[PDB]
Amino acid sequence: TCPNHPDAILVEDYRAGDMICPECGLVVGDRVIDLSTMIGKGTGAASFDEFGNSKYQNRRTMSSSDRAMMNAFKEITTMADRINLPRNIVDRTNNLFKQVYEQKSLKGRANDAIASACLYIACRQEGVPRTFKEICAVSRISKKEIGRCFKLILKALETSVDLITTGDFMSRFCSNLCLPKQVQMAATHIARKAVELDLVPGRSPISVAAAAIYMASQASAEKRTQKEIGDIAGVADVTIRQSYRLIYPRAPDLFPTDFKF
Amino acid sequence: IVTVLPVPPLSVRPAVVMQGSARNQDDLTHKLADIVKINNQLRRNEQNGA
Amino acid sequence: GFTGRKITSQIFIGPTYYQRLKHMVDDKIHSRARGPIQILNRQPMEGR
RNA sequence: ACACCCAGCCGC
Ligand SMILES: [Zn+2]
Repeated sequence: TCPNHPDAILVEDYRAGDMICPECGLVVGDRVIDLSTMIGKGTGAASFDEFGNSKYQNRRTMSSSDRAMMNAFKEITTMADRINLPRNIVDRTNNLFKQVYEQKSLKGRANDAIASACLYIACRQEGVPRTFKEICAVSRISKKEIGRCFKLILKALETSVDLITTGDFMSRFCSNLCLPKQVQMAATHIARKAVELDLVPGRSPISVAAAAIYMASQASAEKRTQKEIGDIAGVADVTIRQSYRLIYPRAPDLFPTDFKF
Repeated sequence: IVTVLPVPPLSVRPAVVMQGSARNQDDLTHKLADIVKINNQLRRNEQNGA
Repeated sequence: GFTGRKITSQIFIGPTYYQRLKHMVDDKIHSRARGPIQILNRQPMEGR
């Protein structure tokens, strides 16, 4: 906006305090620059009525939709703190919840269902997915409702999510089972080889992941029982035996180069 | 006795920065929003008839 | 040290422990010439 | 890139 120089950008000098031209040094503009309330408790007793009650208190109207969003965010925070999620996933969950709530398509379902569905979406989109059963453990909602709500969120908000692979769950399962790094690497190699070689058509990745856990567990000094595997994975012991008896042939090929048998 | 409340201009109660997209307002702006809300509520409730 | 002459007052000299404090002068020197101003009143801002 | 609040510290 420099005179005598049409179409000239002005360098803003936050130290010298001016707006300055890189052809002639003129200055345009002499200097540079740079909803509610709460009513608390009364201090003096002069505000109290004959029955007390202080006569002056916060009405806290703040619309209905803002109240719904605030309760939903409280539910998201107290849900994600239980499995100890980092706050980036919480903020992404809040972003998805606000987009869904302003999309105005899922009024017919409990806000808590949309909340846990957005938690699942945000856990998926960071490359650290949780299982549906892990979300169901820290939520008051059945697996059917969260599945249907997840199906409606992906249909409505028009986004694509990456398909889960077995290797994402391996670190959480081994670490929560307190297994060392060699067990981690061996189990991940077993899971990825079993996926790629095609022993398991249409099997869920959670079952073969826990099967790889059982592989790496029943080959070293430390050993884990079927019940512990089902406790940490959520898959039933029958499903572990199904995956065991179907993965057991061609065992040395699935193992890595060295494991110290 | 006041019957009209003079709202101060944006120079008296300007908006401050933070990271940027906040554009936080002065405390006078927030209280005046509250004043306008309560005054509008009273003005409608005068003929709504509580 | 300048003229090489003896000082006719025998100076008390010796080792003594000294400490360098946090307050260096390059962290305190400060000057202004029509710099930035505040929003609320258009006075100069506070502090180095 | 702020604005309050708090703390610590400097000279007299
Ligand atoms: Zn110019």
